[PDB]
Amino acid sequence: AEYQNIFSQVQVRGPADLGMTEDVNLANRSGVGPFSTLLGWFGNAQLGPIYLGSLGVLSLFSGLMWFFTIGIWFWYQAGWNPAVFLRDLFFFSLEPPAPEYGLSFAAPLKEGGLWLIASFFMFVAVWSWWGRTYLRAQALGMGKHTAWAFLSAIWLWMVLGFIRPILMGSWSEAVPYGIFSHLDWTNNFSLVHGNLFYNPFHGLSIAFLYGSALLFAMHGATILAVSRFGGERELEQIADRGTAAERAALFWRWTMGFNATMEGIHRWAIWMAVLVTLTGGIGILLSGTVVDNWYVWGQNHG
Amino acid sequence: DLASLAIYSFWIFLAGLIYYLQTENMREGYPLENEDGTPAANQGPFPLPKPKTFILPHGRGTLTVPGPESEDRPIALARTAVSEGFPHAPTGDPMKDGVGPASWVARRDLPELDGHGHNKIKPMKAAAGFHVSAGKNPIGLPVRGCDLEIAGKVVDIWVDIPEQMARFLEVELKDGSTRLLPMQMVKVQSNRVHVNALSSDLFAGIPTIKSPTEVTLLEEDKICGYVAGGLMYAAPKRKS
Amino acid sequence: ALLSFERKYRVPGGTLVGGNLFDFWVGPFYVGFFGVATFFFAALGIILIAWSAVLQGTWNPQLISVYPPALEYGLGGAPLAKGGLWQIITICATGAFVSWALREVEICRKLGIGYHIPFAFAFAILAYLTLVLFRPVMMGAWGYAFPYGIWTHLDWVSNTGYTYGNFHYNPAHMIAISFFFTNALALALHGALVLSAANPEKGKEMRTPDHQDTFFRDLVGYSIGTLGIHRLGLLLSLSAVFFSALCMIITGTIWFDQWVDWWQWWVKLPWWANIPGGING
Ligand code: BCL
Ligand code: BCL
Ligand code: BCL
Ligand SMILES: CC[C@H]1c2cc3[nH]c4c(c3C)C(=O)[C@H](C(=O)OC)c4c3nc(cc4[nH]c(cc(n2)[C@@H]1C)c(C(C)=O)c4C)[C@@H](C)[C@@H]3CCC(=O)OC/C=C(\C)CCC[C@@H](C)CCC[C@H](C)CCCC(C)C
Ligand SMILES: CC[C@H]1c2cc3[nH]c4c(c3C)C(=O)[C@H](C(=O)OC)c4c3nc(cc4[nH]c(cc(n2)[C@@H]1C)c(C(C)=O)c4C)[C@@H](C)[C@@H]3CCC(=O)OC/C=C(\C)CCC[C@H](C)CCC[C@H](C)CCCC(C)C
Ligand SMILES: COC(C)(C)C(=O)C/C=C(\C)CC/C=C(\C)CC/C=C(\C)CCCC/C(C)=C/CC[C@H](C)CC/C=C(\C)CCC=C(C)C
Ligand SMILES: CCCCCCCCCCCC[N+](C)(C)[O-]
Ligand SMILES: CCCCCCCCCCCC[N+](C)(C)[O-]
Ligand SMILES: [Fe+3]
Repeated sequence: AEYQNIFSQVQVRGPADLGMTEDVNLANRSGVGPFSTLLGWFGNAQLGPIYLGSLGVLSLFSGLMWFFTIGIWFWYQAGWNPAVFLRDLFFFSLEPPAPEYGLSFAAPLKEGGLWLIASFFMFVAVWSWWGRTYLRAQALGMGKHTAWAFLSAIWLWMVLGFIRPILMGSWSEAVPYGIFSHLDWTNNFSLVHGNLFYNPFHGLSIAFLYGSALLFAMHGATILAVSRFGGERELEQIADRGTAAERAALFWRWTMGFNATMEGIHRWAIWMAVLVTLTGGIGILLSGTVVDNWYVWGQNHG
Repeated sequence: DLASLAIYSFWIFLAGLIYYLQTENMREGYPLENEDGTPAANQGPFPLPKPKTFILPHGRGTLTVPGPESEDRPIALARTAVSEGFPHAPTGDPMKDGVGPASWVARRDLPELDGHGHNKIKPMKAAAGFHVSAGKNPIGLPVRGCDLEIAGKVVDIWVDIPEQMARFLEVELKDGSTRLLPMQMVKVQSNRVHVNALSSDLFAGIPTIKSPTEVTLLEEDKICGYVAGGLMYAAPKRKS
Repeated sequence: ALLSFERKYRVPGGTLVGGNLFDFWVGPFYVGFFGVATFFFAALGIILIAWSAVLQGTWNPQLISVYPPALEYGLGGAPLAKGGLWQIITICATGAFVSWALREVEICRKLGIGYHIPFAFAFAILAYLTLVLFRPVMMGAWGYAFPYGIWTHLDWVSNTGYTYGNFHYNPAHMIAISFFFTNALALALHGALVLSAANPEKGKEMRTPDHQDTFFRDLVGYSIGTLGIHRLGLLLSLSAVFFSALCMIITGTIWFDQWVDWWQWWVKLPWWANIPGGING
């Protein structure tokens, strides 16, 4: 058989690449890390360096604080027993304050306060990391696609644990930190709103999720199919169409009747994935604020 | 109600978005043509997008798309029917002529430069500090064609420096000249390198590069093109 | 009719079946023998679907629904109005799909590219076959399959799910979802990365792939690279769908109880099974 190019058949290494410099504060970048030959069989073998900076540290510190604040709670639940801790790891749960406290920041710690702390930590963690995606791009003079794409994701998360709990009048409507518990909450959230399968945003959202898989399958297999003509070198192909771009476009034109360009295909991409949580966010936001039951809504349309 | 509002709104958003998406992918190979090259009559509902201009690094100019399209090379094909929609048969050697699955595009005759302005791809001999870090080092292994005959020997690996990747094997032929072989079209074995697309007798036809320490976008295309085309056109020489 | 660079690619050959017979195009579309096959299967299937619609007495697409045979019929044939029609329609779909894949193969050859696309598609086809063929057989009636209707199919999903409790607890379902989510994440990034390089800040020069690699090491300390992310995508996708099949093929066959309950295995490991406190003690 023919070679498929899913895994490299020969690895080549050179001096650790410290990357482009542009307006980046080189003082903040780390030192190069080791090289995984493991990783090397799939993609790049070089680890690091990474850029630290102020926002990275804040993000990274709040990030751990969040995770740990949950962790101690799990331990307190486990009776500080490492055996129970392992047995019951997916059953533990840090739940929001009771509906009694409403949008109150005065819930006792064992009764919801600890959840607020953890969330506060996550909030700062996530937003700082957002600002990080933006700045990292600015400092290289790049488009801010990544930060805007990221914002979509942030939308759904914002809505789940912040905007919806606030518009409903209580934190109790938010998602608990826990493996099995956040699954249950999800399953239950649908039951209460009259089956999310009638939420047309939910349905839209699924279409874009399914689609993301469909597309990234299409794009990936295509680029591999024409990497025998240097397909993966998409920037230069955009700047100077190679046969790669041509065979790519034509295979698709001949199959289904229309086609992308190399820059084009990546717009299809960023929008198909970004629409998942965009539509998603909206479906959930209206759920319980404007629409109490999607089946009833489904019967009338109003 | 609000919900009804939102969803109706979205289906409208989505429609102009597809429209956008679609017109952006119309930046190349449009407008459409008839088999004779004259502009086709029905170009679909979508207008050509307004042109956009790319500023290429290292003072290599600009690119504006959509723009005037031209093959900028002869096509050795002849019609096989009297109506539209049928194949065009090569009028010579499709391989030698570069039509079919052997087609190449008239890319610029300059090499791809890395972020610093140095040639992206290099023979490893001239790439200070590069080495095969894993897998079988091909260098020195004979090269076998689909006809199971030896055609040459690997005498180097042309690496991609910024992505630290093996892109082509350089091969030494019986007359002492060398050719590049795309990495993606050869199977490196324990005692040989096997090339399924080309039979031993076609390796010489592989287009040559003008300078021994560089490849240009044009030469990459002519090579990849040629080797790929072997799959369909060397077929009579391939046995297994 | 042709893209400005299409003609030199439109050469004879690459057909799997039937030589030059169907080796031709119709507008942008490539026909090929399988071009014909899929058309025929697609024609037939849509017909039968309309025919089901008159027996149902509705032309409204939100209502139309073609159901499999009821469990009483097992894996035997059933009367048209009573499940036959779905069975043929299913045969026809399969015919369509497989044929569409083989045409992709034929186009692949004419263009001289790899077969990765036909390849990946076969995973979609295999997921569909899991739900209407492999699972029902193994379970023992066509009746376990999902019906062909816009909402009725969402209903099968919901009912089939809730049969084993909260389906969230199906462990291969957990894995399959992690890919779906991960893949979307990665498609989000990849797209965004290339665009931001090709469309930098106003008046600046096209960034480079070195810029792509740097932007990510700066961000998370690693970059899988331009060849990598494409290998990654193909993989996450194929995996999502692979695990999706798996979670269903096991459901109802080797596990018919509540999925949540299957986790009792973990919690009941003798080394901590009786230790008091926590959630389960
Ligand atoms: C695989 C998982 C489950 C399942 C769970 C769900 C859930 C959950 C949802 C859907 C949704 C949808 N499902 Mg389903 N669905 C299954 C199997 C199928 C089959 C199949 C033959 O196997 C198909 C064709 C569909 C098709 C569809 C669409 C009607 C809709 C949007 C999907 C999408 O965007 O995908 C991505 C693909 C693309 C963007 C490519 C283009 C796809 C177009 C839209 C295909 C439409 C075909 C349809 C109109 C019938 C044509 C058949 C005849 C030729 C006329 N499902 C199985 C049983 N399906 C969502 C919905 O909103 O519908 C109620 C939804 O919420
Ligand atoms: C019983 C369950 C209910 C149901 C209830 C819900 C609920 C409730 C919700 C969904 C949601 C979704 N559902 Mg539903 N859903 C059902 C059945 C289905 C079926 C099916 C039957 O086949 C499918 C395919 C889906 C599919 C989906 C997705 C399309 C959608 C979420 C998209 C997403 O990627 O968010 C994943 C992405 C995020 C959550 C974004 C978060 C990003 C943040 C910033 C990440 C930060 C990381 C953190 C800080 C930790 C750092 C990481 C560590 C360092 C490692 N549902 C049934 C009807 N579904 C969501 C939705 O949008 O609905 C409209 C939602 O809220
Ligand atoms: C109440 C519902 C239950 C539940 C019950 C089920 C059940 C039951 C099933 C799933 C399945 C799935 N679930 Mg679940 N699931 C729930 C909640 C979720 C949520 C969630 C957030 O809560 C998520 C993210 C998911 C996600 C998923 C996926 C892993 C998977 C669906 C995709 C798939 O299988 O592709 C597979 C892809 C295909 C079948 C598509 C095939 C397309 C074919 C080959 C071609 C189409 C051609 C078409 C006809 C073209 C038309 C012509 C026009 C020209 C376009 N589930 C809850 C707990 N879940 C399904 C699954 O795993 O299936 C195996 C499934 O059966
Ligand atoms: C558009 C929709 C999709 C999307 C897009 C998206 N997400 C994004 C982005 C984009 C475009 C980014 O740019 C941003 C990113 O930087 O990615 C590289 C991000 C991102 N999406 C993430 C996760 C994520 N996205 C998700 C979803 C999605 N993201 C959507 C499907 C999901 C889910 C639930 O499906 C998750 C879990 C992060 C990887 C990253 C945002 C990172 C962040 O905000 O960090 C804040 C805080 C920290 C620094 C916390 C660190 C704490 C950890 C140390 C604790 C855990 C330790 C653990 C035991 C370690 C071991 C792991 C082992 C595997 C080795
Ligand atoms: C494996 C990963 C994902 C994937 C990949 C994938 N899909 C693919 C490909 C690939 C690589 C293609 O090459 C091929 C394509 O050409 O894309 C443009 C395809 C494709 N995936 C499609 C759809 C699709 N893929 C899906 C899923 C996925 N595809 C995965 C998530 C889904 C869903 C539900 O998630 C859908 C709806 C098509 C757009 C296209 C294949 C087109 C095709 O087969 O044409 C032949 C058939 C016809 C013209 C119609 C036949 C009519 C039937 C005879 C009767 C109708 C019966 C049907 C069962 C009724 C169902 C009714 C519903 C309401 C339930
Ligand atoms: C090994 O043991 C130690 C102690 C060392 C450990 O560290 C182990 C730690 C683990 C056991 C930790 C385990 C952690 C998990 C199981 C976490 C799981 C988390 C999820 C499943 C989360 C799902 C969903 C979360 C959502 C949607 C959160 C949303 C958050 C927000 C939008 C934030 C909103 C902000 C709030 C309410 C406060 C705002 C206040 C202001 C003043 C602005
Ligand atoms: C990126 C463009 C592709 C978008 C796909 C649009 C078709 C999805 C159809 C979903 C059917 C939905 N709905 C609203 C009735 O639930
Ligand atoms: C949900 C995905 C739907 C894809 C949107 C359909 C776009 C069709 C574009 C046809 C272009 C016609 N043309 C110019 C190539 O002849
Ligand atoms: Fe790409």
